[PDB]
Amino acid sequence: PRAPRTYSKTYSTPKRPYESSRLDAELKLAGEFGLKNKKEIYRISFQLSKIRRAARDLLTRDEKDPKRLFEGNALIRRLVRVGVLSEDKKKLDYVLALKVEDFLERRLQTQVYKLGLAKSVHHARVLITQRHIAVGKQIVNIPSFMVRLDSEKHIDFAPTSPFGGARPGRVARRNAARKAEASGE
Amino acid sequence: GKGKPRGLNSARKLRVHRRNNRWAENNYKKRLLGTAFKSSPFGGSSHAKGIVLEKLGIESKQPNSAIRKCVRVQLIKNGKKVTAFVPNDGCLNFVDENDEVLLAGFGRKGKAKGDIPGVRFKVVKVSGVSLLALWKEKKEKPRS
Amino acid sequence: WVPVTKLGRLVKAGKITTIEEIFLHSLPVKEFQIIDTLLPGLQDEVMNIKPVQTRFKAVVVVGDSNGHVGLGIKTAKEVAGAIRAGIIIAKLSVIPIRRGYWGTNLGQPHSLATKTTGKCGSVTVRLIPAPRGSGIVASPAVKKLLQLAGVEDVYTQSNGKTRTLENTLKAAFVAIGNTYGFLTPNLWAEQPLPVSPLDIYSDEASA
RNA sequence: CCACUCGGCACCUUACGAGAAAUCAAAGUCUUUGGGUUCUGGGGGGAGUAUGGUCGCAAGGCUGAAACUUAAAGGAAUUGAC
RNA sequence: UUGUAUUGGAAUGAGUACAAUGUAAAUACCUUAACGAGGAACAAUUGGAGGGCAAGUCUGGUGCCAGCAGCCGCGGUAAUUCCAGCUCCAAUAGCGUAUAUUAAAGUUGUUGCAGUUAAAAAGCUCGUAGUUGAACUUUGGGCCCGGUUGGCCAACGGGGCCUUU
Repeated sequence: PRAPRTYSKTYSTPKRPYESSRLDAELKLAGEFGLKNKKEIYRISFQLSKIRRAARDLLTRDEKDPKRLFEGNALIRRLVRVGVLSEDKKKLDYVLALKVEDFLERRLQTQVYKLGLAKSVHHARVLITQRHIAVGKQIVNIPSFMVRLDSEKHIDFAPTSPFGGARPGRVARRNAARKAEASGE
Repeated sequence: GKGKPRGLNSARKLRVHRRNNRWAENNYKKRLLGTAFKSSPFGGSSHAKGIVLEKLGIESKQPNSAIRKCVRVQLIKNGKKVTAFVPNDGCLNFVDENDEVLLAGFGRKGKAKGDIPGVRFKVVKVSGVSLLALWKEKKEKPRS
Repeated sequence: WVPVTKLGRLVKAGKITTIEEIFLHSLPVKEFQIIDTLLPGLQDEVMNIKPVQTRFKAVVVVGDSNGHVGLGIKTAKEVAGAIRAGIIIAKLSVIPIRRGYWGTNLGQPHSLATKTTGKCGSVTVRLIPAPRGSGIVASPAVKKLLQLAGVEDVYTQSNGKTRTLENTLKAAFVAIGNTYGFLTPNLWAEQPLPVSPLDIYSDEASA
């Protein structure tokens, strides 16, 4: 038969289910950033767990070990590109100090709110899913898209929507017609 | 010290010693002897199906006081005879003799649960419909 | 206040200004107002209350998240009374903690300097230094004590009947106190021995 | 009789220590975990029962289960009802 | 600038569809003319609310019975645990149950357990296999070359020769 398609799971569940202090801290994040699930938080802490594991391993190697230089620099290069790590903190020991809020800050949903365009994180999410926002030329309709530092200059309304310059939408058009029909008595 | 050999060439005695002592672990011994095939009514499966012979009430253990509702069942694949509990009160009206029922374990890995002496299993489905759906009035049961 | 002990008089007069002097000379502390003025940021947490035959037993931890912690246990006939008196006992027991680095010494200590153990009853608690961003890996009761001390990263292991709550807290409290007992090579240098403040200000302290 | 020394059955004093405690010159030198080596245990019953083997004139000895059943059984030390 | 309730325009795909694209021919995805929200009926579930373990001194019923309950337990009118109604909690296009197995388990222990009184040192001694077994033989001192790193010089590595070799 054809070779197998590979796949993997992308989140992990906390091990104590009803810890009151954890439950409160999670709900504050969901309200601040407009998430719908706890799963959306578990996804980010799962990613950060793998990043720390990799860095923590390399730090046991000798300095000037060729592997530590090659893979260490790649890891840092990659986190700076998305703006999770500040260009001042460009050192492997600062990678261990990252926290969940640093990743949430870079989602398309929150960027579209900091720039204007939207007047709340809840208003922002609806605009993205309804195909009004473009990044460069491409329409993007996924809220969790991570905005690279070069892309921020190019977020704007899509050319094929109202707000962006096209014809009015279906409901606006219906109303104008019915009024004209009554006025065109 | 510590009463076990430490020497660098003593590996044979260490592993032989561990093998002898694992037979005191309760669940280890069950696997290696194959107890679940030779005995116990479900021959190692999680569920089994049977025919209802007769309807019973079981007096609860003291200090509790209740007459709890049970049935005698004969398993189709073995012919072994078993007693099962029927959950959810009035649900006993849904079962009658020569009905066919699906049984599950009562959660305690072969021990009896709570007040009920000697009852290890509970009814899940009767005549192909689930008791939970009947109790909540979501489906109907045909007679036969 | 009107201090009654010799040390209290020097503190109220403003001759002694940091608690590090008191630890350095290993002086006894008898008046809780002394801690209350040298260490104002201290805050308290109540760990347990249970009724006993009726009386109430309360377990209280106090600290500031910057290197000082204390523990106290009191039984009293009223819930508010037990907490009140529990805080007084905890303030008197304050001790310092030594904290350090898991690896290279960039930018302020964040973990313990060495492995340490403590024992009380059957229970034993062991603390191990951890790399940055691990957090405190401990059960909820022990986790709170380590937070108020101001530790950021530490692993723990334990043995014995940990379900007896007060034996567990006492064992952990012993373990963090031992951090200053362990001699390490950067402490090998030789120092002149200071003069005690009770000598220098002897006439301020009397009468 | 006095001083010293090797070996032995005990005693008194001492706790860096150990322990759940009673207590301990080892029951110490163990989360700061490694001097060498032999045997035994893994919740309580069923049960030192059944079955096979082997030793004995016999009484019996040595080796030695499972089905099933149950939420405790057990150690040390405090206070003190009618 | 933040809550609680009378009122107004905007935005959109679920779905349907001319067409083109796709394909061996098709279906579907991606694209698109027309149509397609006001209880937006275009109505989110599955388990719980004594403790372990987030969340009710609420209100009606019932009679140790029907029932609940992994465990401790609740119930004999005065039910924080049964049954129903309100309200609240948790995960959420998913949630619950049974059986096996991994972690928790330093309850199988090489790392790393225990054997006076809690389970456990064999009546005693000899003895084969097995495991284990005291100290000692070229050490030190000179002279060149010498690579790497750090700020000529210092540290760390390395080669050659002499000294009875």
